[PDB]
Amino acid sequence: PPVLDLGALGQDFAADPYPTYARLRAEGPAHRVRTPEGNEVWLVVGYDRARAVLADPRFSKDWRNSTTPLTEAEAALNHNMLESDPPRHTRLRKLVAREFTMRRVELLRPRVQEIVDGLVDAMLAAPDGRADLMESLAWPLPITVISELLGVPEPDRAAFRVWTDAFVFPDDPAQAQTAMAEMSGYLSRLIDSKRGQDGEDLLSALVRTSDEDGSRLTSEELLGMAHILLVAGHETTVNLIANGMYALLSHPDQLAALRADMTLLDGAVEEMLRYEGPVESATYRFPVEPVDLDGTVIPAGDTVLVVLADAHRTPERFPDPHRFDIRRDTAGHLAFGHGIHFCIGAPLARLEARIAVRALLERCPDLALDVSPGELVWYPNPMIRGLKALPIRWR
Ligand code: HEM
Ligand SMILES: CC[C@H]1OC(=O)[C@H](C)C(=O)[C@@H](C)[C@@H](O[C@@H]2O[C@H](C)C[C@H](N(C)C)[C@H]2O)[C@@H](C)C[C@@H](C)C(=O)/C=C/[C@H]1C
Repeated sequence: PPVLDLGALGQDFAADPYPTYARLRAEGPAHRVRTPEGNEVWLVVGYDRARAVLADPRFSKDWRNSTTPLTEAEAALNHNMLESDPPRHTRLRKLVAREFTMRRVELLRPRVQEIVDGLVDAMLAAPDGRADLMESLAWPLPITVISELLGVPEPDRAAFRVWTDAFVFPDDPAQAQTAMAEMSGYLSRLIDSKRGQDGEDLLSALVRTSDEDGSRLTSEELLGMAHILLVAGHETTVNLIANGMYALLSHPDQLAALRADMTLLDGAVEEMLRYEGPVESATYRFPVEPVDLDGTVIPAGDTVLVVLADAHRTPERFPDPHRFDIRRDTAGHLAFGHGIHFCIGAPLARLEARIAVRALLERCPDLALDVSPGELVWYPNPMIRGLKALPIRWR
Protein backbone atom coordinates (compact mmCIF):
# COMPACT_ATOMS: atom_id res chain seq x y z
CA PRO A 1 0.00 0.00 0.00
CA PRO A 2 1.17 3.58 -0.65
CA VAL A 3 2.50 5.70 2.20
CA LEU A 4 -0.51 7.24 3.98
CA ASP A 5 -0.12 11.00 4.18
CA LEU A 6 -1.48 12.10 7.53
CA GLY A 7 -0.88 15.75 6.61
CA ALA A 8 -3.29 15.45 3.68
CA LEU A 9 -6.04 14.72 6.18
CA GLY A 10 -7.20 15.83 8.73
CA GLN A 11 -7.46 18.48 10.16
CA ASP A 12 -9.77 16.82 11.76
CA PHE A 13 -7.27 14.00 12.18
CA ALA A 14 -5.87 16.12 15.01
CA ALA A 15 -9.33 16.47 16.49
CA ASP A 16 -10.29 12.82 16.00
CA PRO A 17 -7.51 10.48 14.85
CA TYR A 18 -9.27 7.33 16.06
CA PRO A 19 -11.14 6.24 12.85
CA THR A 20 -7.92 6.58 10.81
CA TYR A 21 -6.03 4.34 13.28
CA ALA A 22 -8.94 1.84 13.46
CA ARG A 23 -9.12 1.57 9.68
CA LEU A 24 -5.41 0.86 9.63
CA ARG A 25 -5.68 -1.72 12.40
CA ALA A 26 -8.35 -3.62 10.37
CA GLU A 27 -5.77 -4.10 7.62
CA GLY A 28 -2.89 -5.18 9.83
CA PRO A 29 -0.49 -4.20 12.66
CA ALA A 30 2.14 -2.06 10.79
CA HIS A 31 1.83 0.84 8.34
CA ARG A 32 4.07 3.35 6.57
CA VAL A 33 2.82 6.91 7.08
CA ARG A 34 4.06 10.47 6.59
CA THR A 35 3.36 12.65 9.58
CA PRO A 36 1.89 16.14 9.16
CA GLU A 37 5.46 17.45 9.73
CA GLY A 38 6.58 15.41 6.76
CA ASN A 39 8.43 12.51 8.34
CA GLU A 40 8.11 8.97 7.02
CA VAL A 41 7.60 6.58 9.95
CA TRP A 42 5.89 3.25 10.73
CA LEU A 43 2.79 3.13 12.92
CA VAL A 44 2.08 0.02 14.98
CA VAL A 45 -1.65 -0.26 15.85
CA GLY A 46 -3.83 -2.74 17.83
CA TYR A 47 -3.55 -3.35 21.56
CA ASP A 48 -1.79 -6.74 21.61
CA ARG A 49 0.80 -5.81 19.02
CA ALA A 50 1.37 -2.32 20.60
CA ARG A 51 1.93 -3.89 24.04
CA ALA A 52 4.38 -6.48 22.60
CA VAL A 53 6.39 -3.94 20.60
CA LEU A 54 6.75 -1.51 23.56
CA ALA A 55 8.57 -4.21 25.45
CA ASP A 56 10.34 -6.06 22.56
CA PRO A 57 14.18 -5.67 22.72
CA ARG A 58 14.30 -6.05 18.93
CA PHE A 59 13.06 -2.43 18.92
CA SER A 60 15.89 -0.20 20.22
CA LYS A 61 15.64 3.35 21.52
CA ASP A 62 19.31 4.19 20.93
CA TRP A 63 19.76 6.56 17.97
CA ARG A 64 22.95 4.71 17.00
CA ASN A 65 20.50 2.06 15.71
CA SER A 66 18.52 4.58 13.66
CA THR A 67 19.13 5.53 10.02
CA THR A 68 17.58 8.99 10.71
CA PRO A 69 20.16 11.81 11.09
CA LEU A 70 20.10 14.07 14.17
CA THR A 71 20.81 17.78 14.28
CA GLU A 72 23.58 18.95 16.54
CA ALA A 73 21.02 20.39 18.94
CA GLU A 74 19.11 17.07 19.06
CA ALA A 75 22.22 14.96 19.54
CA ALA A 76 23.34 17.09 22.50
CA LEU A 77 20.28 15.97 24.48
CA ASN A 78 19.95 12.30 23.57
CA HIS A 79 22.23 10.72 26.24
CA ASN A 80 19.21 10.03 28.47
CA MET A 81 17.50 6.85 29.73
CA LEU A 82 14.49 7.05 27.32
CA GLU A 83 16.85 7.16 24.34
CA SER A 84 19.02 4.25 25.57
CA ASP A 85 19.02 0.46 25.73
CA PRO A 86 20.66 -1.72 28.41
CA PRO A 87 23.27 -1.50 29.74
CA ARG A 88 23.19 2.34 29.53
CA HIS A 89 19.46 2.49 30.27
CA THR A 90 19.88 0.32 33.36
CA ARG A 91 22.73 2.42 34.78
CA LEU A 92 20.95 5.77 34.19
CA ARG A 93 17.59 4.74 35.56
CA LYS A 94 19.20 3.39 38.77
CA LEU A 95 20.65 6.87 39.53
CA VAL A 96 17.11 8.31 40.06
CA ALA A 97 14.73 5.35 40.65
CA ARG A 98 14.61 5.97 44.45
CA GLU A 99 13.47 9.61 43.98
CA PHE A 100 10.29 8.56 42.18
CA THR A 101 8.89 5.64 44.22
CA MET A 102 5.27 5.83 45.49
CA ARG A 103 6.62 6.21 49.05
CA ARG A 104 8.98 9.10 48.22
CA VAL A 105 6.39 10.81 46.04
CA GLU A 106 3.78 10.53 48.82
CA LEU A 107 6.02 12.87 50.87
CA LEU A 108 5.35 15.63 48.30
CA ARG A 109 1.57 15.45 48.85
CA PRO A 110 1.33 18.41 51.29
CA ARG A 111 3.28 20.59 48.91
CA VAL A 112 1.36 19.47 45.83
CA GLN A 113 -1.88 20.14 47.76
CA GLU A 114 -0.61 23.63 48.66
CA ILE A 115 0.27 24.45 45.03
CA VAL A 116 -3.08 23.26 43.74
CA ASP A 117 -4.98 25.12 46.50
CA GLY A 118 -3.29 28.40 45.55
CA LEU A 119 -3.80 28.03 41.82
CA VAL A 120 -7.50 27.25 42.34
CA ASP A 121 -7.68 30.23 44.78
CA ALA A 122 -6.33 32.47 42.02
CA MET A 123 -8.65 30.97 39.42
CA LEU A 124 -11.79 31.48 41.53
CA ALA A 125 -11.02 35.19 41.96
CA ALA A 126 -12.15 35.77 38.33
CA PRO A 127 -15.15 38.14 38.58
CA ASP A 128 -16.97 36.49 35.65
CA GLY A 129 -16.58 32.91 36.97
CA ARG A 130 -14.76 31.92 33.77
CA ALA A 131 -11.22 30.63 33.13
CA ASP A 132 -9.03 28.74 30.65
CA LEU A 133 -8.15 25.63 32.66
CA MET A 134 -4.82 25.29 30.75
CA GLU A 135 -3.56 28.67 31.86
CA SER A 136 -4.99 28.55 35.32
CA LEU A 137 -4.01 25.08 36.42
CA ALA A 138 -2.96 22.45 33.89
CA TRP A 139 0.21 24.33 32.76
CA PRO A 140 1.39 25.92 36.06
CA LEU A 141 0.96 22.84 38.33
CA PRO A 142 3.35 20.31 36.74
CA ILE A 143 6.03 22.86 35.94
CA THR A 144 5.96 24.14 39.57
CA VAL A 145 6.29 20.67 41.14
CA ILE A 146 9.11 19.44 38.85
CA SER A 147 10.99 22.80 39.01
CA GLU A 148 11.00 22.56 42.82
CA LEU A 149 12.27 18.97 42.75
CA LEU A 150 15.04 19.60 40.25
CA GLY A 151 15.92 23.13 41.37
CA VAL A 152 14.86 25.32 38.46
CA PRO A 153 14.55 28.96 39.84
CA GLU A 154 11.08 30.56 39.48
CA PRO A 155 12.24 33.29 37.08
CA ASP A 156 13.61 30.62 34.74
CA ARG A 157 10.35 28.65 34.40
CA ALA A 158 8.39 30.74 31.89
CA ALA A 159 10.99 29.98 29.21
CA PHE A 160 9.91 26.28 29.39
CA ARG A 161 6.36 26.95 28.21
CA VAL A 162 7.82 28.86 25.27
CA TRP A 163 10.18 26.02 24.41
CA THR A 164 7.49 23.31 24.83
CA ASP A 165 5.03 25.29 22.66
CA ALA A 166 7.80 25.18 20.04
CA PHE A 167 8.40 21.41 20.44
CA VAL A 168 4.64 20.68 20.26
CA PHE A 169 3.56 23.09 17.61
CA PRO A 170 6.30 25.02 16.17
CA ASP A 171 5.87 27.93 13.67
CA ASP A 172 8.34 26.06 11.51
CA PRO A 173 10.89 23.28 12.03
CA ALA A 174 13.68 25.83 12.58
CA GLN A 175 12.03 27.36 15.65
CA ALA A 176 11.84 23.89 17.23
CA GLN A 177 15.64 23.59 16.63
CA THR A 178 16.34 27.03 18.07
CA ALA A 179 14.17 26.14 21.09
CA MET A 180 16.29 22.97 21.55
CA ALA A 181 19.64 24.76 21.36
CA GLU A 182 18.43 27.41 23.79
CA MET A 183 17.08 24.88 26.27
CA SER A 184 20.34 22.88 26.13
CA GLY A 185 22.42 26.06 26.64
CA TYR A 186 20.16 27.01 29.60
CA LEU A 187 20.40 23.57 31.26
CA SER A 188 24.18 23.51 30.92
CA ARG A 189 24.36 26.92 32.68
CA LEU A 190 21.89 25.78 35.34
CA ILE A 191 23.99 22.65 35.94
CA ASP A 192 27.13 24.79 36.24
CA SER A 193 25.44 27.16 38.71
CA LYS A 194 24.87 24.29 41.16
CA ARG A 195 28.54 23.29 41.39
CA GLY A 196 29.98 23.99 44.80
CA GLN A 197 26.72 25.45 46.20
CA ASP A 198 25.80 22.50 48.45
CA GLY A 199 22.26 22.44 47.17
CA GLU A 200 19.98 19.59 48.19
CA ASP A 201 17.61 19.54 45.19
CA LEU A 202 17.88 16.66 42.72
CA LEU A 203 19.91 18.52 40.09
CA SER A 204 22.54 19.45 42.74
CA ALA A 205 22.75 15.80 43.84
CA LEU A 206 23.19 14.66 40.20
CA VAL A 207 25.94 17.25 39.65
CA ARG A 208 27.90 15.89 42.66
CA THR A 209 27.35 12.37 41.36
CA SER A 210 28.86 13.27 37.95
CA ASP A 211 31.68 15.30 39.43
CA GLU A 212 32.65 12.51 41.83
CA ASP A 213 32.77 9.88 39.10
CA GLY A 214 32.31 10.79 35.44
CA SER A 215 32.02 7.08 34.54
CA ARG A 216 28.84 6.77 36.66
CA LEU A 217 27.23 9.86 35.03
CA THR A 218 29.06 11.68 32.25
CA SER A 219 28.69 15.40 31.56
CA GLU A 220 26.54 14.63 28.45
CA GLU A 221 24.43 12.25 30.55
CA LEU A 222 24.06 14.87 33.33
CA LEU A 223 22.62 17.28 30.75
CA GLY A 224 20.45 14.48 29.24
CA MET A 225 19.12 13.58 32.69
CA ALA A 226 18.06 17.15 33.56
CA HIS A 227 16.50 17.34 30.09
CA ILE A 228 14.48 14.08 30.21
CA LEU A 229 13.26 14.63 33.78
CA LEU A 230 12.01 18.06 32.83
CA VAL A 231 10.51 17.31 29.41
CA ALA A 232 9.11 13.78 29.76
CA GLY A 233 6.67 14.73 32.45
CA HIS A 234 5.77 18.25 31.34
CA GLU A 235 3.51 18.21 28.29
CA THR A 236 2.27 14.79 29.44
CA THR A 237 1.01 15.77 32.91
CA VAL A 238 -0.35 19.11 31.62
CA ASN A 239 -2.43 17.23 29.09
CA LEU A 240 -3.55 14.46 31.41
CA ILE A 241 -5.11 17.16 33.58
CA ALA A 242 -6.70 19.02 30.63
CA ASN A 243 -7.79 15.93 28.58
CA GLY A 244 -9.13 14.29 31.74
CA MET A 245 -11.15 17.29 32.89
CA TYR A 246 -12.42 17.57 29.32
CA ALA A 247 -13.51 13.90 29.46
CA LEU A 248 -15.34 14.56 32.75
CA LEU A 249 -17.08 17.81 31.65
CA SER A 250 -18.12 16.32 28.29
CA HIS A 251 -19.63 13.23 30.02
CA PRO A 252 -21.88 14.80 32.66
CA ASP A 253 -23.30 11.41 33.78
CA GLN A 254 -19.72 10.49 34.82
CA LEU A 255 -19.06 13.88 36.42
CA ALA A 256 -22.22 13.41 38.51
CA ALA A 257 -21.25 9.87 39.52
CA LEU A 258 -17.85 11.06 40.76
CA ARG A 259 -19.31 14.06 42.54
CA ALA A 260 -21.78 11.61 44.18
CA ASP A 261 -18.98 9.25 45.21
CA MET A 262 -15.48 10.71 45.42
CA THR A 263 -13.98 7.29 46.35
CA LEU A 264 -14.29 6.76 42.54
CA LEU A 265 -11.54 9.37 41.97
CA ASP A 266 -8.54 7.03 41.44
CA GLY A 267 -10.41 4.87 38.93
CA ALA A 268 -11.69 8.03 37.17
CA VAL A 269 -8.06 9.18 36.71
CA GLU A 270 -7.12 5.72 35.35
CA GLU A 271 -9.99 5.97 32.81
CA MET A 272 -8.77 9.46 31.80
CA LEU A 273 -5.42 7.79 30.96
CA ARG A 274 -7.11 5.00 29.07
CA TYR A 275 -9.76 7.09 27.30
CA GLU A 276 -7.77 10.12 26.27
CA GLY A 277 -4.25 9.92 27.58
CA PRO A 278 -1.74 12.59 26.62
CA VAL A 279 0.60 10.24 24.74
CA GLU A 280 -1.05 9.39 21.40
CA SER A 281 2.08 7.57 20.09
CA ALA A 282 5.15 6.36 22.01
CA THR A 283 8.67 7.75 21.46
CA TYR A 284 10.76 6.46 18.51
CA ARG A 285 11.80 2.82 18.32
CA PHE A 286 14.29 1.42 15.73
CA PRO A 287 14.48 -2.25 14.80
CA VAL A 288 18.00 -3.59 15.32
CA GLU A 289 17.31 -6.15 12.58
CA PRO A 290 14.36 -6.46 10.18
CA VAL A 291 11.19 -7.44 12.03
CA ASP A 292 8.25 -9.19 10.41
CA LEU A 293 4.86 -8.23 11.88
CA ASP A 294 2.26 -10.55 10.30
CA GLY A 295 3.97 -10.60 6.92
CA THR A 296 4.87 -6.90 6.99
CA VAL A 297 8.65 -6.48 7.27
CA ILE A 298 9.96 -3.31 8.92
CA PRO A 299 13.59 -2.59 7.83
CA ALA A 300 16.46 -2.36 10.32
CA GLY A 301 16.91 1.25 11.40
CA ASP A 302 13.46 2.61 10.44
CA THR A 303 11.39 4.74 12.83
CA VAL A 304 8.47 2.95 14.53
CA LEU A 305 5.74 4.74 16.57
CA VAL A 306 3.51 2.56 18.81
CA VAL A 307 0.00 4.10 18.73
CA LEU A 308 -1.09 3.93 22.34
CA ALA A 309 -4.28 5.82 21.42
CA ASP A 310 -5.35 2.97 19.12
CA ALA A 311 -4.33 0.31 21.61
CA HIS A 312 -6.77 1.98 24.04
CA ARG A 313 -9.64 1.87 21.52
CA THR A 314 -9.13 -1.84 20.67
CA PRO A 315 -12.55 -3.35 21.49
CA GLU A 316 -11.30 -6.89 22.20
CA ARG A 317 -9.24 -5.45 25.04
CA PHE A 318 -11.46 -2.57 26.26
CA PRO A 319 -15.09 -3.42 25.40
CA ASP A 320 -17.28 -0.45 24.21
CA PRO A 321 -13.92 1.40 23.83
CA HIS A 322 -15.42 4.79 22.99
CA ARG A 323 -17.38 4.85 26.23
CA PHE A 324 -15.77 6.96 28.97
CA ASP A 325 -16.70 4.94 32.07
CA ILE A 326 -14.98 5.88 35.32
CA ARG A 327 -15.88 2.43 36.73
CA ARG A 328 -14.28 0.58 33.80
CA ASP A 329 -11.61 -2.13 34.36
CA THR A 330 -8.62 -0.10 33.15
CA ALA A 331 -5.89 -2.59 34.15
CA GLY A 332 -3.33 -3.02 31.39
CA HIS A 333 -3.62 0.36 29.76
CA LEU A 334 -0.41 1.60 28.05
CA ALA A 335 -0.68 5.32 28.91
CA PHE A 336 2.65 5.11 30.91
CA GLY A 337 4.11 2.60 28.44
CA HIS A 338 5.22 -0.96 29.19
CA GLY A 339 8.52 -2.82 29.67
CA ILE A 340 11.89 -1.41 30.77
CA HIS A 341 11.03 2.20 29.77
CA PHE A 342 7.72 2.21 31.75
CA CYS A 343 7.15 5.75 33.05
CA ILE A 344 9.32 6.51 36.08
CA GLY A 345 7.11 9.54 36.78
CA ALA A 346 3.82 7.54 37.07
CA PRO A 347 3.38 7.92 40.90
CA LEU A 348 4.04 11.71 40.71
CA ALA A 349 1.72 12.16 37.67
CA ARG A 350 -1.09 10.27 39.44
CA LEU A 351 -0.56 12.31 42.64
CA GLU A 352 -0.77 15.61 40.73
CA ALA A 353 -3.81 14.59 38.61
CA ARG A 354 -5.76 13.12 41.57
CA ILE A 355 -5.25 16.23 43.72
CA ALA A 356 -6.09 18.56 40.81
CA VAL A 357 -9.25 16.72 39.78
CA ARG A 358 -10.48 16.56 43.41
CA ALA A 359 -9.77 20.27 43.99
CA LEU A 360 -11.74 21.33 40.90
CA LEU A 361 -14.81 19.20 41.67
CA GLU A 362 -14.81 20.21 45.30
CA ARG A 363 -14.31 23.92 44.85
CA CYS A 364 -16.06 24.76 41.56
CA PRO A 365 -19.82 24.70 42.06
CA ASP A 366 -21.58 23.75 38.78
CA LEU A 367 -18.28 23.49 36.96
CA ALA A 368 -18.96 23.29 33.21
CA LEU A 369 -17.31 23.22 29.82
CA ASP A 370 -17.65 26.82 28.57
CA VAL A 371 -17.66 26.03 24.82
CA SER A 372 -19.14 23.16 22.88
CA PRO A 373 -16.85 20.13 22.31
CA GLY A 374 -16.82 20.82 18.56
CA GLU A 375 -15.33 24.27 19.21
CA LEU A 376 -12.28 23.00 21.12
CA VAL A 377 -9.08 22.85 19.14
CA TRP A 378 -6.48 20.09 19.42
CA TYR A 379 -2.75 20.50 18.54
CA PRO A 380 -1.77 18.51 15.38
CA ASN A 381 1.32 16.66 16.90
CA PRO A 382 1.39 12.85 16.25
CA MET A 383 3.02 12.04 19.63
CA ILE A 384 0.89 14.28 21.94
CA ARG A 385 -2.90 14.45 22.33
CA GLY A 386 -3.51 17.93 23.77
CA LEU A 387 -5.85 20.95 23.61
CA LYS A 388 -4.98 24.57 22.74
CA ALA A 389 -7.28 25.83 25.48
CA LEU A 390 -9.95 24.47 27.83
CA PRO A 391 -12.61 27.17 28.60
CA ILE A 392 -14.51 26.42 31.79
CA ARG A 393 -16.97 28.29 33.96
CA TRP A 394 -18.52 27.80 37.39
CA ARG A 395 -21.23 29.34 39.59
C1 HEM B 1 0.30 11.71 32.98
C2 HEM B 1 1.57 12.05 32.80
C3 HEM B 1 2.62 11.14 32.13
C4 HEM B 1 2.46 10.27 31.11
C5 HEM B 1 1.12 9.92 30.42
C6 HEM B 1 3.74 9.69 30.81
C7 HEM B 1 4.03 8.74 29.82
C8 HEM B 1 5.22 8.11 29.60
C9 HEM B 1 5.44 7.07 28.61
C10 HEM B 1 4.34 6.55 27.62
C11 HEM B 1 6.71 6.68 28.70
C12 HEM B 1 7.37 5.58 27.84
C13 HEM B 1 7.63 6.14 26.43
C14 HEM B 1 8.06 5.05 25.48
O1 HEM B 1 8.23 3.88 25.90
O2 HEM B 1 8.31 5.33 24.28
C15 HEM B 1 7.34 7.46 29.76
C16 HEM B 1 8.65 7.38 30.18
C17 HEM B 1 9.28 8.29 31.02
N1 HEM B 1 8.67 9.25 31.81
FE1 HEM B 1 6.59 9.58 31.93
N2 HEM B 1 4.66 10.24 31.66
C18 HEM B 1 4.02 11.14 32.49
C19 HEM B 1 4.61 11.88 33.49
C20 HEM B 1 5.96 11.92 33.87
C21 HEM B 1 6.58 12.68 34.97
C22 HEM B 1 5.80 13.56 35.98
C23 HEM B 1 7.93 12.41 34.94
C24 HEM B 1 9.11 12.93 35.81
C25 HEM B 1 8.93 13.50 36.99
C26 HEM B 1 8.16 11.50 33.81
C27 HEM B 1 9.38 11.00 33.41
C28 HEM B 1 9.63 9.99 32.53
C29 HEM B 1 10.94 9.47 32.22
C30 HEM B 1 12.32 9.97 32.74
C31 HEM B 1 10.69 8.36 31.21
C32 HEM B 1 11.75 7.44 30.58
C33 HEM B 1 11.82 6.19 31.50
C34 HEM B 1 12.78 5.15 30.96
O3 HEM B 1 13.19 5.28 29.79
O4 HEM B 1 13.15 4.22 31.71
N3 HEM B 1 6.95 11.21 33.22
N4 HEM B 1 6.38 8.33 30.28
C1 LIG C 1 6.71 10.80 27.67
C2 LIG C 1 7.80 10.97 26.64
C3 LIG C 1 7.90 12.44 26.22
O1 LIG C 1 8.75 12.61 25.08
C4 LIG C 1 10.18 12.57 25.37
O2 LIG C 1 10.59 12.55 26.52
C5 LIG C 1 11.14 12.55 24.21
C6 LIG C 1 12.54 12.27 24.76
C7 LIG C 1 11.27 13.84 23.44
O3 LIG C 1 11.74 14.79 24.02
C8 LIG C 1 10.98 13.92 21.97
C9 LIG C 1 9.86 13.01 21.48
C10 LIG C 1 10.70 15.35 21.52
O4 LIG C 1 10.42 15.23 20.12
C11 LIG C 1 11.44 15.69 19.26
O5 LIG C 1 11.56 17.08 19.51
C12 LIG C 1 12.39 17.82 18.60
C13 LIG C 1 12.09 19.30 18.84
C14 LIG C 1 12.19 17.47 17.12
C15 LIG C 1 12.09 15.97 16.89
N1 LIG C 1 11.69 15.80 15.49
C16 LIG C 1 11.78 14.41 15.07
C17 LIG C 1 10.35 16.30 15.22
C18 LIG C 1 10.98 15.48 17.82
O6 LIG C 1 10.65 14.10 17.63
C19 LIG C 1 9.62 16.08 22.35
C20 LIG C 1 10.16 17.43 22.82
C21 LIG C 1 8.22 16.18 21.70
C22 LIG C 1 7.15 16.91 22.54
C23 LIG C 1 5.74 16.88 21.94
C24 LIG C 1 7.00 16.37 23.94
O7 LIG C 1 7.06 17.15 24.86
C25 LIG C 1 6.79 14.93 24.23
C26 LIG C 1 6.77 14.52 25.50
C27 LIG C 1 6.55 13.06 25.86
C28 LIG C 1 5.87 12.33 24.70
